[PDB]
Amino acid sequence: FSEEQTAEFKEAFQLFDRTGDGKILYSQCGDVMRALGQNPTNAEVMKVLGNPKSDEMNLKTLKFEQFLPMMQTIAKNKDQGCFEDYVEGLRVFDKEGNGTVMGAEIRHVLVTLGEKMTEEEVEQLVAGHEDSNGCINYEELVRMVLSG
Amino acid sequence: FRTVGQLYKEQLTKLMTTLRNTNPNFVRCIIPNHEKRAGKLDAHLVLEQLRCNGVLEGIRICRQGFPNRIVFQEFR
Amino acid sequence: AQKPLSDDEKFLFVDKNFVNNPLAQADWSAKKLVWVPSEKHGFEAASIKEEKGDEVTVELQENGKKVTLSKDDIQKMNPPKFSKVEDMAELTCLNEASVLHNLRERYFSGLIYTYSGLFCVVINPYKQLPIYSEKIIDMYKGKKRHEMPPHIYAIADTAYRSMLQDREDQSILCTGESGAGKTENTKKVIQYLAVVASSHKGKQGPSFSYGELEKQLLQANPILEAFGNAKTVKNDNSSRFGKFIRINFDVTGYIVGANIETYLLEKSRAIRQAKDERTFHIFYYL
Amino acid sequence: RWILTRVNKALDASFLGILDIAGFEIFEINSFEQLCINYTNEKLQQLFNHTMFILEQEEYQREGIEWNFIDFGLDLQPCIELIERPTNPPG
Amino acid sequence: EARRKELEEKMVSLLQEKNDLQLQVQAEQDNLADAEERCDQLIKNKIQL
Amino acid sequence: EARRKELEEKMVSLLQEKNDLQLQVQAEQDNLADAEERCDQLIKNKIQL
Repeated sequence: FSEEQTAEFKEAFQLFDRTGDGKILYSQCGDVMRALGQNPTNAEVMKVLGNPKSDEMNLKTLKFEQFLPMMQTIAKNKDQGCFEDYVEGLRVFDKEGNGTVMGAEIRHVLVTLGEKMTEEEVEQLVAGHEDSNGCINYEELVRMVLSG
Repeated sequence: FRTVGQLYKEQLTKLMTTLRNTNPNFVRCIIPNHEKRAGKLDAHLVLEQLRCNGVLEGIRICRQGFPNRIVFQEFR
Repeated sequence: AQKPLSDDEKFLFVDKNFVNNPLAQADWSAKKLVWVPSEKHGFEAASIKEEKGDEVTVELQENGKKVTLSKDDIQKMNPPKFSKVEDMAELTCLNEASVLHNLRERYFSGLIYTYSGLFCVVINPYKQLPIYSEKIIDMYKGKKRHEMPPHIYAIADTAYRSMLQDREDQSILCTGESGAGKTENTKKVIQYLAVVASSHKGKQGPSFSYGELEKQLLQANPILEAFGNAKTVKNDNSSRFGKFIRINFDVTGYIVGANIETYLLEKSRAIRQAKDERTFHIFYYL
Repeated sequence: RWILTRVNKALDASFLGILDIAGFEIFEINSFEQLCINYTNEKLQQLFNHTMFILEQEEYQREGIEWNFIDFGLDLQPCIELIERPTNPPG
Repeated sequence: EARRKELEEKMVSLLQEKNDLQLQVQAEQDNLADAEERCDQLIKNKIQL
Repeated sequence: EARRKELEEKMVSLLQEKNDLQLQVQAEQDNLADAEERCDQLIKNKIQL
């Protein structure tokens, strides 16, 4: 990364502290990273954190040359998707095959699959991209997730 | 005046037609003893109800058959 | 086969982890082992000694009793390999000796509701079965039926999931005779959705914060069981009204409605109950 | 009749119907009360038979899931039509 | 905002009642026909009687 | 404030629709009144016959 954007990252680190000495909680790693032009899966991060459970996930600490290498060690990346991948991967609620997507079910997948979203996380991604019957045009729901 | 039982039919059809609009789930309840009791089974008493409730045959349908349902197009 | 079970799980799923041994597999050499009629055991294993076609001098491998018995009596044996399984399916010899064998022993193994497919053959214990708790809710909570197994609950989350996917409405219907726990397996469907389908107020044994209406879903029934429930010679908490129940789910899927409907109040007793019977509970309470 | 409707008054797209039958009541003195009980009870074996066999296959057939229809000689409707049916020879 | 978002949902509740009303329409037209066939019978049996 | 009123007009529609069904219900129970009556009449009629 250039020193420029890394300075912005130095701040996005610096802000997020606890005892006042260059110390970020493991928890915050992916989220800060996400804002920093990245969407690293919890599974991706968990690899480069060393499999904590909720306890030491909440308790263990990062510092900047643990954070910034992690950022990088995901950032140069492998599979990360595009429109064509995500129209199929968001035709993912087509109910008959309809070019529009299932309202409750888009919420449920988000609770029910891998990286279990809260109710909160589910509703926010979905809401108001359905119609009266609760059909979501995914062809657009795709671009919404893929840019913003 | 119009009877209890015929008004009961004017409700029976409200019980039991809704039931043929509704997909069933079953609770196939046997009695282990005719003595009210906790824990008491009888070896012939259950065996009777294994025939009366139709178990041999009730097997040869849903033994082949599915507990879980959940919509496939969503599942794809 | 699967994750082995707790005290509560043990009553949810059968003890799926069955085992294997050389002796019963060496003994196979006695291929003339057949099951034979009995009052005391239902059936026991004996062996064909001399085949008269329609008779055989069969001999018990218990008492050693030579009993010349007919081919049509002698019910070809089933090895322990299929023992007391999760469904009433997997027994190779679908036979009298063995269908019996899988349900007789299944209630008695604690495991009342028996998957015979979807429909679960239930034998009313008249007991506080441990399989109703917020362990058995928050584990059963909207959950995947691998770990959510043969139970009035199990079918009730099959119902709760499918309905909302398929949009075909759902009924849960108990069967069988007096005091066979229709009365309860109902109030379990009630105990299921009360913290299953409903909205987590933010968010063990029975101790937990139920939702507002979902609390009332439980509390609906003890009101009715004061005003309509009466001892009999058979059941001391008998229901002196029979009823239909309904759990109306919304668009997104939570419990909106709970519709219990009465047909026949067995009012006749309210004056004069027979020997060893009680009227409606509330009287005695008041 | 007052009470159960004040109960439902507080309790009430899909629904889940459940059936607590004051049920299969073979006492000695079985009056009318006990008959029409053992009637819906009779119907309810015939609901299993009409469901896990037929309508469970017809929930399978509302779908077209691979289902071979299997019937077993368990239709009870004559014992119901005996208790139920108004005209022709009455029930 | 607040009226709008709500009108939407209450209509789905009127849809719950909507099906059930046709279910009763189905039933009352059954009951009627039950009664007509019974009356049709009693009229024609009156004649024969 | 105008989008809301479009949905309000639409509500009243579904309310009317609930009402043609609930009117047909009220047609069919009175249809059935004359029906039930006729039978119980032709039953008394039959008893004498």
